[PDB]
Formats: sequence, structure tokens, C-alpha cells
Amino acid sequence: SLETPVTSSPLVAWYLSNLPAYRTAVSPLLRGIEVGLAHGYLLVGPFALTGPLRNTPVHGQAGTLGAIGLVSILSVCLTMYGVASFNEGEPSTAPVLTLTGRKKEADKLQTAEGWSQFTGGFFFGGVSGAVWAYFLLYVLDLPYFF
Amino acid sequence: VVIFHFSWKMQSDVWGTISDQGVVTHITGGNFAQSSITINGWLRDFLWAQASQVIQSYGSSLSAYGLFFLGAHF
Amino acid sequence: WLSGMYFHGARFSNYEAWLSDPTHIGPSAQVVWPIVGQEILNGDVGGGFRGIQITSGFFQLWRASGITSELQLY
Amino acid sequence: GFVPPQLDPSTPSPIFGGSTGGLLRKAQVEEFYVITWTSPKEQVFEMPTGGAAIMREGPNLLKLARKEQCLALGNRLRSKYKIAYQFYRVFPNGEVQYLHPKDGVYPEKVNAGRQGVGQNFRSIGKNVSPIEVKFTGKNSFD
Amino acid sequence: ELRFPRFSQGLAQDPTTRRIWFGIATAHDFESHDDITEERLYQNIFASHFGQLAIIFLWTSGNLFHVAWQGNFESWIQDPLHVRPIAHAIWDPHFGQPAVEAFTRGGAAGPVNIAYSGVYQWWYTIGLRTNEDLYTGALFLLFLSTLSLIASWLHLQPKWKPSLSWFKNAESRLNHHLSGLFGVSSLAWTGHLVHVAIPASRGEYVRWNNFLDVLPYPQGLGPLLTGQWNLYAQNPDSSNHLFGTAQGAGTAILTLLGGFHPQTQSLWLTDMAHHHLAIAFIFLIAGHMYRTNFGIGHSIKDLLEAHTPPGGRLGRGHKGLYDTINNSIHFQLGLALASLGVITSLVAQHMYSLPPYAFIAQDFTTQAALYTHHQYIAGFIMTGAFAHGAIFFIRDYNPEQNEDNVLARMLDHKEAIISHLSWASLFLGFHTLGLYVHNDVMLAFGTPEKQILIEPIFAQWIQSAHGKTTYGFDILLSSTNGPAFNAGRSLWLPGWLNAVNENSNSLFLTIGPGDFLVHHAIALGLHTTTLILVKGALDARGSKLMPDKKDFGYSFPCDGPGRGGTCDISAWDAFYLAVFWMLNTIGWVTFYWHWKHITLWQGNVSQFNESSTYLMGWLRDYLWLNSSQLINGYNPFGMNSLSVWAWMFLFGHLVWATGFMFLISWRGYWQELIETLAWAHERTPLANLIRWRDKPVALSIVQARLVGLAHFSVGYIFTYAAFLIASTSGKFG
Amino acid sequence: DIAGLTPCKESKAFAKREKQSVKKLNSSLKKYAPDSAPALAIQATIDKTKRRFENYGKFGLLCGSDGLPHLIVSGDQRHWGEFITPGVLFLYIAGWIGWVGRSYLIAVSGEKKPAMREIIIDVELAARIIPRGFIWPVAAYRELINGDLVVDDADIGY
Amino acid sequence: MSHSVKIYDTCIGCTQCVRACPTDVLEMIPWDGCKAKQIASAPRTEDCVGCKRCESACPTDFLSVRVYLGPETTRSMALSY
Ligand code: CLA
Ligand SMILES: CC1=C(/C=C/C(C)=C/C=C/C(C)=C/C=C/C=C(C)/C=C/C=C(C)/C=C/C2=C(C)CCCC2(C)C)C(C)(C)CCC1
Ligand SMILES: CC1=C(/C=C/C(C)=C\C=C\C(C)=C\C=C\C=C(C)/C=C/C=C(C)/C=C/C2=C(C)CCCC2(C)C)C(C)(C)CCC1
Ligand code: SF4
Ligand code: SF4
Ligand code: SF4
Repeated sequence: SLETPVTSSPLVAWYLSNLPAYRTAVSPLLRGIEVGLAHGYLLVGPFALTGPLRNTPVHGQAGTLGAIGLVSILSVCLTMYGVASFNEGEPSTAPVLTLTGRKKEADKLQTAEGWSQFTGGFFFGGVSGAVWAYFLLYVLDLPYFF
Repeated sequence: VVIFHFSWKMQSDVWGTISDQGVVTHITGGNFAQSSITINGWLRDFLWAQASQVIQSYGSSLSAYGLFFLGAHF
Repeated sequence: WLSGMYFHGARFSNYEAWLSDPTHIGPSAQVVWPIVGQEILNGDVGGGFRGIQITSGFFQLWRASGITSELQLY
Repeated sequence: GFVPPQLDPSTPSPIFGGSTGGLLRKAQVEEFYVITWTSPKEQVFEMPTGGAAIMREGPNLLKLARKEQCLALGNRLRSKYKIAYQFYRVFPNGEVQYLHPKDGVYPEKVNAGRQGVGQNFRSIGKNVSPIEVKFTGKNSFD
Repeated sequence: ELRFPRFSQGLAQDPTTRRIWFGIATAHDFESHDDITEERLYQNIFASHFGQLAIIFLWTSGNLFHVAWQGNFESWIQDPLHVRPIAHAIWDPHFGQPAVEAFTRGGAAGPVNIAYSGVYQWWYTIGLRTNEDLYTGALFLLFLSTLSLIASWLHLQPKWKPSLSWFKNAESRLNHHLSGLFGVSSLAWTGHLVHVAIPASRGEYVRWNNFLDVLPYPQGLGPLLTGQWNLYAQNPDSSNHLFGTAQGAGTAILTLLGGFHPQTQSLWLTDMAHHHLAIAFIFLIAGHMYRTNFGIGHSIKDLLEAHTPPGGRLGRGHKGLYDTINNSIHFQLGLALASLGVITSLVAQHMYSLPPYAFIAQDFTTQAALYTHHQYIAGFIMTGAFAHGAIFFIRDYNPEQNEDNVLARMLDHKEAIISHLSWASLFLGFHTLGLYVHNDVMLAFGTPEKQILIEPIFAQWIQSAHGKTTYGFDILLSSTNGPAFNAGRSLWLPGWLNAVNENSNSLFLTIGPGDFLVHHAIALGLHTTTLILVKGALDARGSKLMPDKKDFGYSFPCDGPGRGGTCDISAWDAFYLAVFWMLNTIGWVTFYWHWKHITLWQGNVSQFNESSTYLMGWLRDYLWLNSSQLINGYNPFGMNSLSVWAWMFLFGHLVWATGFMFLISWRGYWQELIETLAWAHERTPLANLIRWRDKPVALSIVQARLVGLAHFSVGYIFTYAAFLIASTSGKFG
Repeated sequence: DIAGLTPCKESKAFAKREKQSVKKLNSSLKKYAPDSAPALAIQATIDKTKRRFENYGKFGLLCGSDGLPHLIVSGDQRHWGEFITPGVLFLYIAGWIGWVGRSYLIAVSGEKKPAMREIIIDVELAARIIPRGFIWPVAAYRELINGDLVVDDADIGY
Repeated sequence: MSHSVKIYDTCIGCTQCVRACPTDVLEMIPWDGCKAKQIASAPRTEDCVGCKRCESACPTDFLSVRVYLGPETTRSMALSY
């Protein structure tokens, strides 16, 4: 295989290894809720500002509830993918070898029950992130443009 | 699509006639910026409308341009 | 091909009349034989001429190069 | 059958930068292939899945995804430089299987010892109509 | 099986995604499943028929209920010519205020669209009057659907599983159907015509309460017992009649007139009553031919045996056909599809000539929609017929059980048949295209008199014989010496002639040269589509290109690129290549009919007759102009009621185009592209964690052909349907 | 008068079409010199279409309700100068061509590789075979009489 | 067993298929039914990819080796991913 500076470099491997989807030294549920709150803070912006009620004083709650609904749909999709692909007592399929070659313990994140914890965490985190973006966009809302 | 765009843009923003006083009345009336943004518009404003002169062309000098308009399709 | 073009400009065009005033005289450089009813093809192009109107755009060139005489085309 | 396999060892690989024609998830989960040959001299040859690379002296070892590519490269090596070769299959359990010659002599020519798997001793027109065999497992060509 | 699908083990071992695809196409199929036998196949057929009937019944129940809950029937009675119908209420959370504006029409309290399916004239002709009637009918139909599903369940348990013998008992089945399903049904329909329908039209509300006392006649039930049956035709309704009440209405309940009711511009009720009372007894008698359990009657095998023209010009003749038909379903299905397609075409061709329902020949939109609907359905069924015939040849035809019989006698000279069909196609095509191009040119120069214009003299004489007078031929039924006319002048000819000679009606349209040319083009389409299908049928067993094709099953990709290349050689591929021409021919027919009627309604048939003989005339007067009301459905200045159609119109001209994407670009391209995409998604961070379950693989070749044809058909139907509705809704004339 | 179609020796819409055509032609004519060769050809076409209208008003052409000729192919030889005689003439021509081609091919079949003479015609043999057209009705006739026109069970190869 | 190969006694033992078999399926075996005393054989139909190039070569009357199609698998589909 080819190894360009993109796919192989100190800083890029460092960054990708630091984000929650690969730091196996944390419980999978916590990585799930972290990515969930990340995407929750993420999606509220355009959905609210450019929604079909933007010219209305309700556009805030509208966009936020829409974001929450999308988060719920995607959590449903996550659970469905997990129950489809992950069996309930069978082993894991996560990369158990690092770059050097340290034989890694099978990532509990890549297990049926682990994927379930991940899904629940992601859903709760998305809800929290959406409501937090709402409370920070329509109460304490001076230094922004919207 | 490039040549269609060119034809419409020219006949809607550049080409046309100039009055004695200096008022411009373009060949198509300058409806590009308000009817190029709907495919249904492309049908109505440009494709259908500006296809008249080829279809009434029978019994005139331009009648040859009419005949091909069918064989081309055929 | 170039020779055929220049010939048809020489012996079968209204090029001199077109040079007289090019504002409202349609460049025509092709006539059709009156055999099968296609006389209508030789439509009205102005300048006392009848012929299939052209759009090749040779006439602007022949006016740029100062041809201005059928002997030169010939 | 005095035609034993050779139990493909771990010998050096051809000199090649490594590129986007290598193995994928499939090779790491289901199966892959390894072709092996001895070379007469360091020359240049186009790999099946992109570009060209050089071989070394002695035995070689190339890995690939599907058997078709291995056999295509082997036919190229047999028609371009007149050298013999084998290729082996591998399973993630650790098994190794010996596939192509099955005796050492090419399947191109006759070598008694091979069985007769899949013959029908009748011309093609003698096959029967599906109605005569419907609602059964059998088919006309069986 | 260990996984979906449960009917074919061979598929379940396909880790490629095409599994799911072929896990849908080959579900209803029964031969190809694993561990399937004869009687099981028949019981499955039975359950499936019950399911289909359940579906149909739920569909019609929904129709009735929706009209009853949001329709207009009740207040539509009061003026069937100034209040548009209503289909169902709109609830669309994507509208803007002007949308809600331009949809609340016909006198409703919200956005509603206009019911065009003609269900109002149907439910009004029989005589229904109130929403409560529709509620009762909907409840009855829903209960019937539930009952049919109950049957679909019951007949798949023991103590009720019918043995294959019971299915094979063809004589008893046929006698039952021709006796009960046809005869008694017609008699019951005459009953509903003569106990509710006619008195209702005469203003007497009879229902499931009062029909015990009201007689269908002042002294009925005893004039027929008297034997002098004329007492049932004494007093019919007068020709100055109010279809809603008994003004000028008589007391006769069975007549024979032959004319059109003046007000309703349709058929009298008594005509249909008499016709059905006739057909009932016709079928009832006809259904007593075939021996079932009493030694009397006939054995169909005896009939098919006893036929052999002396001298053996047919050879062994029909010997053995009985078994090679009663042993294969696909033959029966081919016959059924053929006959059903023909009678559907017939229904289409008559329902615009003799308007059956009261006040239907006025809502022109409805007439055009119904005609086009029925014609396209007939075309599709006709294609399916030859498809399943070729399937019968591929799968169930036995050679030795049919030695020298007429069936095996067909195959021996398939070449002559295919050649002659190709000859008819070439002749019709060449000459119909020549004449068109000649007329086109001779008008392009300004000489409309030099054109070629043939007179449809044959059809004109036929019309003359039927009774048309404007041609002045003075032939049968137009002359007073012919025995027929002189024996008809007292039975039907008054009203029949009053109708056919009249012009404002739709029966027996005058015809000029354009109609001749269009009829010839239609015959071209017919013959060439027949050629495609028959070639697919006869050459299915095998030609010199692949004589052993009969061992490859019905639908296969191909037989290799060598020996000349063998793309599109399956008989499935023949049906494929025929569907195109089927759509084309039906489109031509509907074009002709729609232009003719859209000229007749505006009273300017002259324009049709003048400028319908040169193709540019069709592209100008028929498409260009008549589409101008549509393409301006929505513009930057707002929208209109026509919006949907305009939108839908474009939708067509899109889906159709997408079909091309599948008919041109074949697999290998997309296969390599999927390879690249797979590597990409595999080596991408944050996504390599998410794995796939079915290896992505581009669709198969026959699957391609199929989905491409589906796209083509969907676009080519949506486009023309939306245009046909809009062009006559924007004008209603 | 078949179905009421009067001949435009007597109808009116024909005269109206003729009048309008010659009128637009004449109005076009008055934009040049009365002697210019284009104007001369214009007047020539004017009189040509005029005499065309005249000829049509000479041969019993039953004529539509809109001012257009309309053929009568019903079989009555009264109006036969449209289909019957031109039909049999074209049938004669087509039989000519078919028979001459068939005879050429049957002749040249007897060679080493007839394809070389099917791509590159034996123009000498072609010239001495071609004018036989005057025999195509009768000759083929005798063929069918002697059964030397068709075959029974020889299908492939030859 | 995914696809299926069949060989018929019109085999003239010319050995074009094997030379053109892409994935080492066929071979020859000693027979007595032609001059070359050799007939085809398909003991390796697993790796039978399904391309007709084999029977696109057999220069016999109609054919002598047929390639009947059947269900699919991971190797009968040229999958590499
Ligand atoms: C003189 C040669 C000749 C003759 C006698 C025939 C005779 C026939 N052809 Mg035919 N054909 C020919 C040449 C000929 N063909 C050629 C060259 C072609 C390829 C373009 C075809 C293509 C063709 C098709 C596709 C079909 C026929 C069919 C038929 C039969 C019905 C007539 C028809 O539909 O034709 C229609 C007329 C034509 C197709 C025009 C072809 C005639 C060519 C132009 C004449 C060639 C003359 C020669 C090459 C020039 C050399 C002159 C000389 C000095 C050597 C009939 C047996 C049909 C059939 O099967 O009927 C059962 C049918 O479907 N033919
Ligand atoms: C493939 C196949 C198939 C199918 C086939 C088909 C599909 C066919 C069709 C066919 C058809 C589709 C036919 C049609 C026919 C028609 C007809 C036959 C008609 C008739 C008519 C008549 C007879 C009429 C008469 C009359 C007149 C003329 C008018 C007046 C009245 C009267 C009545 C007198 C099957 C499955 C079997 C199998 C084998 C193969
Ligand atoms: C413009 C163009 C061009 C060209 C073109 C050309 C050169 C041509 C075309 C052409 C065409 C586009 C054509 C079309 C056609 C169509 C059709 C449709 C046709 C038809 C025909 C016919 C129909 C015929 C018939 C006949 C005759 C006459 C002879 C023989 C016999 C018969 C009868 C068959 C160029 C390159 C410059 C540039 C680009 C574009
Ligand atoms: S296209 Fe389909 S059929 Fe034609 S060659 Fe390629 S594969 Fe064989
Ligand atoms: S399919 Fe035909 S070609 Fe491909 S391998 Fe099997 S035999 Fe050789
Ligand atoms: S099929 Fe053709 S190639 Fe294969 S063995 Fe028989 S002869 Fe040799």
C-alpha cells in the first residue's frame, strides 16, 4: 500500500488517535455520549437558521426540535445497525493491532452490548447538545451573529 | 446545455434593438434572471416560446429549416 | 473546400450589393435550381437578389480584407 | 501420486513501493493468494493491478487478492521469460493450500492420474427438455 | 434457509447484494422454488387468488368511503353539469397560502382535487342518492374483504386442503363458471336493474327496507305467466324526461329502442335491463355442454379427438391437446391473458361510443381518461399473453406427447410465419412513412394540393351500411328497399338512426384521409409488435444460433460474446424488446382519439381534417398549442390549479430520461466504479469502523434491462397522463 | 361525387387556394425589376402552378371539401389514373428488377467463390443478363409451371 | 459447484480451452475417443469464474464444452473486496 504524508504522519495519527472513536482507554458509553453531544452542538446551526420558519420568532425552538428529531432518527439507525451486524455472544471485529504491533484487547466498543451503550450515550448526548445550543443561542446570545 | 445558456443569455441581456431616444428592448425582454431558475421555466420561457419561428416556417423562405426540425428528431 | 467557398462567393453571391450598405442587407451566397418547387428556397434577401441566406460569416472577412470585387474572389 | 506439494515458505518479496492495488478487508477475513517463483535475473515486470516493479534473484514471493490475477501474472511469466512457478491459497486459520499444477506438469498436456470429474458421453443435442425432469432436483445436463 | 429468502436455498448463499434483489423478483414464482410439488402449487395459487380479491375489495371500499366522507355526490345530483366532482381532501404540510387558495374548488371548505375516475356517474346511474348508501356499501365491501382473507387462511389448513384432482376437474369447473359465475350473475344484475335502478331513475326511493311491497310493475308477475310478454314494454318514458323524477316516465321496465336518452345523452335503463336479462339465459343454457357426473353432455377430450380434417392436411390434428393443456398452467394463463386483453380493448373501444352512464359524455376529461386507461391496460395484458405462451413452450411443452399435432405442426414452419410478419411490417412501414414524408415536403413548399390524400372508402361504406347518410351511398339500412331496413323500421331504427345521423354526439365520427393514414400506422404497430412477440415464442426452443436454448431456462444474460456475439437472445429479452413497441402503438392510438375528440368538442373538426395529414401539423396543432395551458401552470407570477399536472408533467420527462441511464451503460463500467468506491470507503478513517453486510455489487444484466424498462414505462405513462388530464382540464372542451 | 366530393373543375375552395397562391406570388414579384431573371423565374413559377391547377381541372379529380385533391382508389376504373395503371406499371418495374437480380445470382452461383462476384459484379455478364426484363412475367410463369422456381426440402448450404 | 461445466464426446481433443482457461479449471485426460486420445475434464469448477471464453474457442460442430450457470458465491463473482 501507499503511505503519503496524509495517511502517515505524526500529527495526523496523533489527532485521529486522540478523538473518542479510537481512545480505547475509556468506557464505550462515554465515547458515545461525547460524540453525541458533539453532533448535538453541531447540527443546531443551519437547521435553525435556514429552516422553513426562519422569518418567525419561533424559529429557535423549531430548529432545535428538528435537530432533536434528527438525532433520535439517527440513534434508531445506530441501534438497528448494531442489532443487525452484532451478535450477542460472539467476539469483536475491532482492530486489535496498533501501528507498532501491540496486540490490543478486543475493543468492547465493538461488541453488541458495547454498541448498545454507545447508541444510548449518543442519543442522550445529542439531546443534551441540542438543548444546550438552544439555551446558549436564545438566552446568552450577544457575541454571535444569527 | 452550454449553447442553450449562451443563446438565452445573449438574446435576453445583450442582443436586441435600440430606439431613436435610446431605450433598449431586447429580443426576448430580459427575463433571464427571473425564468432561468426553473426547469419548467426553461420549457415555458425559452424552449417552447422561442421554438415558434421554426414550427410556423412552412410556406416561407425558411421552410427548409422547418423540415430538418423533424428529420433531426427522427 | 476553400476554393469552392471563394467561387460561390464570386459567381453566385450578391457580395457587391452587400458591400454597398451592410446594415440591412442579408448575406446570401447560395441559390437553388428551380425544378421541384424549391424556388421558395430562394427567398427575399434584399438587394435585388434571391438565394438561401447564409450564416457562415465570410462576408465580414471579405470586407476586412478589402476584397470589394468579384474578380478577386474569382 | 508422486507429485508432492512444496509447502510455500517465507522468502523475500519483489521491490515495489506498495500501492492501491494491494489487499483489502476480504483478504484479511476470507482468503487471499500467494504466487511464488524463482527468477533468473533482476528485470522489470508489470504487476496485474497497476504499474511495474522489479524482481530479485532466487525465489520470489508476491501476494494478491484473487486467483485470476495470480494465474494471469503466471502466464505472463511463462510466455515472456520462460520460468516455472506455483501459487498457494491461505486461510485465516493458518492453512496453506497448493492449487495450480496439482502434479507439477501443466494442465495443458496429458498426465495420467487425473480422474474424470464431469463428463457426459453423449453429443450436445441429446439433452432433454425441462418438462421431462421438472419438479425434481435433476437437470438436463446431469 | 438460515436467512431470507425462505423459498430458494441457492440465493441464501449469495454474500453479494443481488441476493436481496433476486429475493424479490422470484418470490411469487412457484416453479423455481425449492421442494415444490403439483398440489402444493395449486393450493398456493388458490391462496394467492383469495389475497388478490381481498386487495381489490379493500380498494373499492376505500373509493366508496372516501367519496362518502369528503365527496360531493349528494349536492352533485342537483346539477351534474355545473359542479365539478371531488376526490378527497388535501392535507399537505408543504403548501403555501396560494396553494391552499388554488385548490379549494367545486364548493368545499379546503384544498380538494377533482375526481376524474367517473365513479360519480356510475354510482348515480344505478340510482344511489345519499351518503348513507355509500356508508352501507363501504361497510359491506370491507366485511367482504375480511371474509375473503378469512377464506385465504382457511383453505391452507388440513380438513380444507383441496387435492389436485379437484383442481384437474376442468369440466365441472367450466360448467359451473359458464353457468353460475356468468348466468346467475347476469340475472341478479338485471334484478338490481329492475327492482331499484329503473324506479329510482323514475323517482321512487326503494332500499333494503321497502322493497317488500313496491312492485316493479302495476300488475307484474303474471303477465309473463300469462305469456303475452309485450305488457312489459307498453309505457316507456317519454322523450321529454327528467332523469331525476317521473316527469314523462312510463311504466315499462323492459324495452328495445336503440336511441339515446335526450337529457342523459346516454342509454336508457331498459335497454341494459333487457340485454342483461338476455345474456343471463344465454350463458345459463350455454353452461350445459360438458359431462360432469351424469353421463349426459360432452367430454372435451372426445371433442378434441374427433376433429381431424380428412386427408390429414393438419396431420394428427388436435389429438392430445386436451392433456398438454390440462397439464400445464402456463397455457391456460396465456389463453386467459389473450382473451382478457381483447375484451378490455373492446370495453375501451365501446365506452366512448355508447356512453353507458347518465351524464358522463359531458365531463370530457372523464371520457378521455377512461379510454386511455382501459386501452393501456389492454395493451399490457396482450403483451403478457404472448410472454406466458413462450414460457409454456420453454418449460412444459412435450415433444412426444404432441407428435405431429397442430401445436408441433406450428414449430415446423416458424420461418414462414416470421418472414411474412416481417414482410407486412416492412410494407406498412415503408408506405406509411413515405406518404407522410411526401405530404410534409409538399406542404413545406406551399403546395397543399400536391399532397397525397386517400379516401377511407372502405370504412365510409361500412358506416353507410350501419346507417350513416352524409356519405349518400344509399346502401343497407340507408335505403328503403333492402329487407333489413324494411324489417327494422318498427323495432329499433328510429332511435338508432336519430343517434347515428346526429353530429353533436360521439358515435360514428366522420372520417377523412388523416384517419386512413393513422389507421395504417396503427396496423403497422400491431403487426410489428406481434412479430416481436411471436418470434420470442416460436424461437424460444432454439434457432441455429443456439439450438439447445431450451435447456437454459427462460431468462438468461446471454450465451457468450463469441461465435458472433449473443446479446439479447433470451425470450424474456424478446418480451423486453416488444414492450417498447406496445407503448408506442398504444400512444399512437390514444393520440389519434384524443386529437379527434378535442377537435369535435370545440366544433372545429375541419382543423383536424385539414392539418392532420402532415406530421408537422401534429407537432404544431396538437402538441405545441394544446400544451400551452399546461406549461404555464406555475410561473414566477404565481401558480394555478393546474400546478400539480405541470409539476407531474415535468416529473415524467425526468423519470423517462433516467431509464436511458440503464438501457445504455451496461454493467462492467459500474462494476469497476463500485470497486473503486469500495476501496475508498474501506481506507477512510472514521468510517472503516462501520462495516457493510452485503458486498456492494452492481446490478445484474437482466436486472438492468428490467429496471430500465420500468423507468421507461413509468415516465412514458406519467408524462402523457398528466398532459391528457391538464389539456382538457384547463379548457373543458 | 363519391361521398359528395365534387371535382374542382366545379368546386370553389380550389379556386380560392389558387387565387391566394398566385396572389402571394404576385405580391412577392413586385420587389424587383420587371425584367430581372429572378423576377422572370418567379413569373415562370406563377404560370407553372397556374397551369398545374388547370391540368388538375381536366382529369376528373374529385376534390375535397377544403379545396384539395383526394384520390379514389375504390377499384372503379373511372378514377384509375391514380392507382390502377400506375400500380400495375410499378409492379411491372418491380418484377423486372426482382427477376433480373434473381437470374443474375442464379447464374453467377456456379463459380469458385461467388462472393468475389457478388461484391465485384461481372459487368459483362451483368450487361448480357440485364435487358431480359421484358421476359419477367412469362419466364417466371413457365418456371412455376415446371416447378423450377421453388424448392421443397433443401434449406441450408445451397 | 457455483457454476457448472459440461463436456461432450464431440470433443476432438484439440486443447484450446485449457490454454484459454483464465483460472485453471479444465485439463485433459487420456481417452480413446479421438486421434489425440485425450478428452477434457472439469474437476476445478469451484474457481470457475463464468466467462465463456473457454467455449468461445471449441471449434466443433455446435459445441463440445458447455458452461451452465447457477447460483453465485464469493469466488465465482471475481470479488476482490
Ligand atoms: C433481386 C434481388 C432480390 C429479390 C428477388 C428479393 C426477393 C424478396 N425479398 Mg429481398 N432483399 C434483397 C434482394 C432481393 N430480395 C436485398 C439486396 C436485401 C438487402 C437490402 C433484401 C432484404 C430483404 C428483407 C429484409 C426482406 C426481404 C423480403 C423479400 C421477399 C418479399 C419481398 C420484399 O419484402 O422485399 C421488399 C423489398 C426490399 C427489401 C428491397 C430489396 C431489393 C433490392 C434493393 C434489389 C437488389 C438488386 C441488386 C442488388 C442490384 C444488382 C442489379 C443487377 C445488375 C445485378 C422476396 C422473396 C422479405 C421477406 O422475407 O419476405 C418473406 C423481407 O422481410 N428482402
Ligand atoms: C404464444 C402462444 C400462446 C398464445 C397465443 C396467443 C396469445 C394468441 C392470440 C390470438 C389472438 C389475439 C387472436 C385474435 C383473434 C380475433 C378474432 C378471431 C376476431 C374475430 C372477429 C369476428 C369473428 C367478428 C365477426 C363479426 C364481424 C366481422 C363484425 C360484425 C359482427 C360479427 C360477429 C359477424 C399460447 C398461450 C396459446 C401457447 C402457445 C404459444
Ligand atoms: C445539420 C448538421 C450537419 C449535417 C446534417 C446532414 C449532412 C444530414 C442530416 C440528415 C437528416 C437529419 C435526415 C433526416 C431524415 C429523416 C427522414 C425521416 C428521412 C426519410 C426518408 C424517406 C422517408 C425516404 C423514402 C423513400 C425515398 C424518397 C427513396 C426510396 C423510397 C422511399 C419511399 C423509401 C452538419 C454535419 C453539417 C453539422 C452537424 C449538424
Ligand atoms: S453484452 Fe452481455 S451479451 Fe453482449 S457480449 Fe457483453 S456480455 Fe455477452
Ligand atoms: S468459465 Fe469457461 S473460461 Fe472461465 S474458467 Fe470456467 S471454463 Fe475457463
Ligand atoms: S472443447 Fe474444443 S477445446 Fe475443449 S476439449 Fe473439446 S475440443 Fe479441445
